[PDB]
Amino acid sequence: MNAPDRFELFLLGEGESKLKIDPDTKAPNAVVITFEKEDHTLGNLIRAELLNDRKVLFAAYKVEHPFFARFKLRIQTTEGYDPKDALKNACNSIINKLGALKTNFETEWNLQ
Amino acid sequence: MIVPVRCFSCGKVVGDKWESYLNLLQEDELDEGTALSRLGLKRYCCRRMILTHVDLIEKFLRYNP
Amino acid sequence: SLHKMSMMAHRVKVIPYSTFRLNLSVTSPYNADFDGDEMNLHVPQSEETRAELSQLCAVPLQIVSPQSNKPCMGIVQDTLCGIRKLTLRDTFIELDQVLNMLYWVPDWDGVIPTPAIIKPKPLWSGKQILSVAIPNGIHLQRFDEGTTLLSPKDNGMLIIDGQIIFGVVEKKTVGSSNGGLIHVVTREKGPQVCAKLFGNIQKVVNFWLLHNGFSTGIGDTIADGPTMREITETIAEAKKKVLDVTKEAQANLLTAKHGMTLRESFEDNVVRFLNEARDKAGRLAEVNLKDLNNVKQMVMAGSKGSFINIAQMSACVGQQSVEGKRIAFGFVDRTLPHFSKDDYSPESKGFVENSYLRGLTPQEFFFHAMGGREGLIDTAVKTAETGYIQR
Amino acid sequence: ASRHGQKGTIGITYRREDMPFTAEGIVPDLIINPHAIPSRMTVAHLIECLLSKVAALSGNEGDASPFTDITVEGISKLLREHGYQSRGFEVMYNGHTGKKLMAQIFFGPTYYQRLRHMVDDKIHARARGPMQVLTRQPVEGRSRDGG
Amino acid sequence: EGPQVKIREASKDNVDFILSNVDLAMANSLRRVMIAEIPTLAIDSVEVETNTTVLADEFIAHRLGLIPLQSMDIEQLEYSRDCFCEDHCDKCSVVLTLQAFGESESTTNVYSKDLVIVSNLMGRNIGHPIIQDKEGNGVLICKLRKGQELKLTCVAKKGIAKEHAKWGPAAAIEFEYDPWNKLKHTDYWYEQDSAKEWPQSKNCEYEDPPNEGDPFDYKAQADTFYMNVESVGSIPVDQVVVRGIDTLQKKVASILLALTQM
Amino acid sequence: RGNLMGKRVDFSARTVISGDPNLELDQVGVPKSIAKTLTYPEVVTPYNIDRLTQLV
Amino acid sequence: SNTLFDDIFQVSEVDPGRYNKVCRIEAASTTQDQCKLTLDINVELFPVAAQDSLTVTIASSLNLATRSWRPPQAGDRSLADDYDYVMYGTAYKFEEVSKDLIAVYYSFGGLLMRLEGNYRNLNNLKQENAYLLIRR
Amino acid sequence: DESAPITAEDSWAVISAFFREKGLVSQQLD
Amino acid sequence: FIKRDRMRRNFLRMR
Amino acid sequence: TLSHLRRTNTPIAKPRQLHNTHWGLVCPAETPEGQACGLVKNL
Amino acid sequence: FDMGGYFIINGSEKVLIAQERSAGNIVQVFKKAAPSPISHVAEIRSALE
Amino acid sequence: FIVEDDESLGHKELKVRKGHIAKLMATEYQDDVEEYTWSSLLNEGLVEYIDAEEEESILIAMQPEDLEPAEVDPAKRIRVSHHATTFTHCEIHPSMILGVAASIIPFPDHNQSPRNTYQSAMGKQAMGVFLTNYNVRMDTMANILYYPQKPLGTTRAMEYLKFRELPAGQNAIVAIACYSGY
Ligand SMILES: [Mg+2]
Ligand SMILES: [Zn+2]
Ligand SMILES: [Zn+2]
Repeated sequence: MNAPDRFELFLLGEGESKLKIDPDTKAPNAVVITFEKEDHTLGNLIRAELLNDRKVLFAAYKVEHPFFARFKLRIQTTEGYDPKDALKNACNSIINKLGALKTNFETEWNLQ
Repeated sequence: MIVPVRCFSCGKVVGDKWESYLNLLQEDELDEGTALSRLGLKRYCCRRMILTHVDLIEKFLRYNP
Repeated sequence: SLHKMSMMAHRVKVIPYSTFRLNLSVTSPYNADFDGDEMNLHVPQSEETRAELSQLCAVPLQIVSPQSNKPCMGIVQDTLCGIRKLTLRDTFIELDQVLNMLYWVPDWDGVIPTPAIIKPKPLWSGKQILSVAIPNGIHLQRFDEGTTLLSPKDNGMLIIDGQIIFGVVEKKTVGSSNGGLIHVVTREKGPQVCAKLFGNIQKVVNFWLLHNGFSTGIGDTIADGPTMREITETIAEAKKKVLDVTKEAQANLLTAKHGMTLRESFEDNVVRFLNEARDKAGRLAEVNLKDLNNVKQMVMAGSKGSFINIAQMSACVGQQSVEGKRIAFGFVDRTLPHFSKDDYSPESKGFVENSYLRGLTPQEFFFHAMGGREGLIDTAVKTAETGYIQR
Repeated sequence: ASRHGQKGTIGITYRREDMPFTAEGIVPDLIINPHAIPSRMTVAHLIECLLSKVAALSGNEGDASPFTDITVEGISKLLREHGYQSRGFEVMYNGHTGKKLMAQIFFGPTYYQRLRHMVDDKIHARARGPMQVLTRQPVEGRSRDGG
Repeated sequence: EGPQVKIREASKDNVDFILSNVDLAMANSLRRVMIAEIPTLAIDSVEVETNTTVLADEFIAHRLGLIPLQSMDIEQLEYSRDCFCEDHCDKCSVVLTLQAFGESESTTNVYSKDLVIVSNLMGRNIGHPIIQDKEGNGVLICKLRKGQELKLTCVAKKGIAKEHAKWGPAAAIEFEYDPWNKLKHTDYWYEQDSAKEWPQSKNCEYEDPPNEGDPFDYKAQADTFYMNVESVGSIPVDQVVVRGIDTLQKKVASILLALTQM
Repeated sequence: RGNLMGKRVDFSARTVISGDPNLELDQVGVPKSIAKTLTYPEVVTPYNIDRLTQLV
Repeated sequence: SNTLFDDIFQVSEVDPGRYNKVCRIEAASTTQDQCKLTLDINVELFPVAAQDSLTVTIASSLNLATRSWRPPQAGDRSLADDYDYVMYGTAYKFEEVSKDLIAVYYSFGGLLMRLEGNYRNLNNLKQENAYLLIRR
Repeated sequence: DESAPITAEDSWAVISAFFREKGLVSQQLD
Repeated sequence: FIKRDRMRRNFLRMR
Repeated sequence: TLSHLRRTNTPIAKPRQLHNTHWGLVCPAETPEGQACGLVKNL
Repeated sequence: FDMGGYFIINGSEKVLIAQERSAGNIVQVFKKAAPSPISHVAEIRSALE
Repeated sequence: FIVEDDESLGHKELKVRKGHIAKLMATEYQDDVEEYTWSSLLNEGLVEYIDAEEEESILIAMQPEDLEPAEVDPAKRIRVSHHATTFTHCEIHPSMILGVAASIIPFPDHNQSPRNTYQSAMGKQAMGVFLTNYNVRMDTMANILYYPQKPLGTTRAMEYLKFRELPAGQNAIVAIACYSGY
């Protein structure tokens, strides 16, 4: 009866932003970006990339409870390098890698 | 009753397999372990569908509406 | 609701679906387990009362109990089973995962600790990142037989400035035990902090545990063949001793202990030998079980089970008994129709040789059902009577 | 509940992508806590899981009859013949990170029974309901909306 | 450079391929996608005109929900909440209907093939109930005896698995890596020896033996992933790979946009 | 015994309990339905007035 | 920043008791007859055979709390390059046994080390976090 | 041959021939 | 190990 | 249903305890747990 | 599959739980363990068939 | 079963012999003449009824071919001997000492007894198809599970409870794991 509607797993809420960027006080140059309507599938993907970057000190994420689909992602970088910029870089990386994979795969598929 | 469609784990469609299954058992006398294989149920998540299934819709049909 | 602990304040978090959700540390004081159990909630309607609850009957205030003057709440179940595995020496955690673990500690400062191993590779030990959960300025030392400042067996426990030095966290440390970690944090840092502790320790251990994985299976209950034959004979000789006692007393050559009737002294001895046998068998099964046996892992952590369990799964079920005696004679001069009259052999009077893993012969099974019934009956009586004392 | 006297509620539900999964692609429909087994000392709940797993593969239902010659080793051998680990342990990967679990999970079919008790029939919450005519204290019972 | 893919087995129902030169996460991210977030067509609603059957009505509408449909072109069918009409139309939905009247004295069988598409499809390939049987019948919805009649209308809409599993395009997905234990992500439970007891995995053949005489390499990372994918048939398997990849790609893109607009 | 020393009362809710790891020790999850049923009579004052107004 | 202690030892005994990844090492000094070492190393990383000689060093800082550890970037000169196996820890106990024989105890994340010898030698070790360095 | 002793599995055939005759709830009916 | 129901085939092929 | 049909009752030597004579006559396993434990019996 | 074995009264299915009692006509002896002057009682409950 | 010493050959043996058995299954699989059945078995003095009173004076063997004849893998359970030469009667099958509820339990020998009791009680309240005709009948609170499944692990006795025709549950892939702590 009280089961929340299934579509709330993905459909964005009413006037509810996709991201939220909150600077964290405890450590300098570090910031936490809450995502809405996301889960591991997207979350773990980025964090791996964020760790490939030499210039990124700390990256981690957590889904604070399995009911709600959202998570927090925390980045920390060396000074003078905007964490948001870092996240942009990680995304541009992934999108590249995927597009490459698609090309390579369809290529391999035609040979069958 | 009546042939669960798809499958409670893997999601492979198990519905249509049912008729051909009974066909094989009645016609060819093949044992289940062979039948399910020839039907192409590789995993045992599927296999338990067909094998364990109990079909009561037959015993329901025999009542007059 | 027989404890003052059994009614406690709480701080509402509205969540969907149906059941009340609550952390598992609090499952013990309620004497609660989650299968079909229900819990009445009561909202105070007056600001005054609302205050009283927060300031008196709150859960963080209830951690220490006046009954046994120790913690009544402590790490339990999967969390406790995991935390042991986490604090082992063999455990190490790579960078990527150490980060996430740290970030699960809500109040963590933002300071990555220096990895316990550098070059080759960074590696954090388990104790190291667990210490993140523990608040600073805590000092604990506990020494056991075999414990030494090196502690080769990793017995005991030591913590300095909220850093685990050695010792493996388990029941006698993080559990409800008298001198436990919890018991100390409560006094040192105040209860309001001690509560926050549980949340930290759990969210970490639980996290690393879902990525480590844990389980159990029949392979855990199976003992290697040489052990099996060793158990077998170890019983057989016991039966042999019993048989000799039988022959002796049949020949009237036995002298009963004073104050004890002849047949009393006979039964007394026979049972003595038997329980000695079952025990000696169990010990063998334990010694055999290697360090990666899951059940053994659960017992060593102390989460569930105990020695006697592995005794009965891997080794022997032992003597079944009704009313503190061996199985009596329902039929004239025999326990079951399958035995000739006046047969006192422990097979006849209800010793159960086979372990649950091997299964029981029928006349064994029946006996074991009799014992079980005694266990259900008296339990119903004790419960019904004890409450009427409590009143 | 099982046929073995195991009874439990549902803790939570996950979807396919979030459950652990075997290399062969099977995902478990249900997961239970290891700590159930040792305390309760129900081995049959294990044995059945194994025996079933064989019956599943071979396509021949198993005989669980109480007193027979069927032995655990006998089953283990049969299972090994189908190429799975002979004790029923199986390598699983975590759902979230897609990484092998340092421990292997005892995994297989088992037969379960749903029970009458259902949360919807139980939950109720009262504030200012009707009062019994006699004592003018809240009525008894959920259907009567008592406190 | 980027990943490379080698297809070992390509059938109608299955693709098996080795994916390589990719961090673990990207892989797992993929299979999670294909299991969940790929769009698909499915029956989202039922209107039962007349049901004399023994099967409970919603029991039927359940089975109809599970019946795979042809999703090839689903890309261009909009979501329900996206289209501005009231309830449905030919833009956001496809209408199917079924008439079953038991004729013979012997038991009559309602098949998936008996659905018929009444709604204009604008010449796009969608909604045909898929028959992978050799005999050409398909899913068995319900049985009828003589006077028992079933007549109903189904409204098929677009959706994804996370909403309800009846949209899941992919059957079980075999994921594996490091068939030998070289990376040591797993320690083996055993009785006497682990090597003898633990079965040799088939994919082991495509990698080198462990070479027992060696010290442990701690630098290596997981790649060379073994993926077998199985489509329900509502999408051809190659499309399952491609589309899943694309969907994930659009998702990350959405992240990038959210950053862009701030 | 029945009607004085203890009694059946209002403002109470009963349901199954199940465990959650992600909750702090002292909390409890209370399902939305029950929440929407039970109620606490707070008093209007300058501080809460805006928040209450929104609730109404 | 500078070495607190150095020596070459030789392994007397290796114990893989109960543990797969950590062995306990009984090693004696090449030089001072009164200097002993008991230590627990990860073997899977840094394998060890008995009778092997081991260069051992402490060096309280690798420079040439309150400081967040960082992934070494690249081209960074950390010292530690010479030494094959590096650990980090703290002395949790100073035990005065006899005469000039002093023993210190360094916990490294739960891997234990007992260092012992002439009071002349070891005076540089007080309560601070120590790095442990080994090669060969 | 017909006069040979019987194996254990055989015994089930007897039990079948029992319930065919009696039925599960027969004592009530008789 | 399992329960034998193929006794219809066995008793038909023997009698 | 079936277990309910065969179910046998004893109106209120310790009767509740399972007795040796019950061998083969009365189920050792099936009993209700509660005040009526061991007083109810199954064939 | 219906097993019968019950009665229908007022459109509800009633069953008779087998009622139990001690045999009639059998001699029984029992000790009296208490101060009561009777050391042994011999009961017989007699009833026609 | 009625055991008889009287024999052409040596020791004691059950009166029932294979010939009778095949003569029964002829009846069963058939549906030739006179329908050899339980009544027949009882009239010919092969099988006998025994109460608790007469149970005093007799001696019973658990398995016919184990304990009748006069004379080992480690897995099998340990058994007693045949030394008693006087067996008057032999048990049909020991499993029959279980009631209906317990019969559904697989391998009840391997369970601690109270878990058999708790199962005996809980098994009564499970959902499952109670009667084929529910559709045509009216009563308060009927419960029917959509897709019943007959268990993979079965007890032979289930054949006579119709439990394969009216199953109460569903086989489900189950892993014993400590996973998310939930
Ligand atoms: Mg409970
Ligand atoms: Zn399947
Ligand atoms: Zn529209």
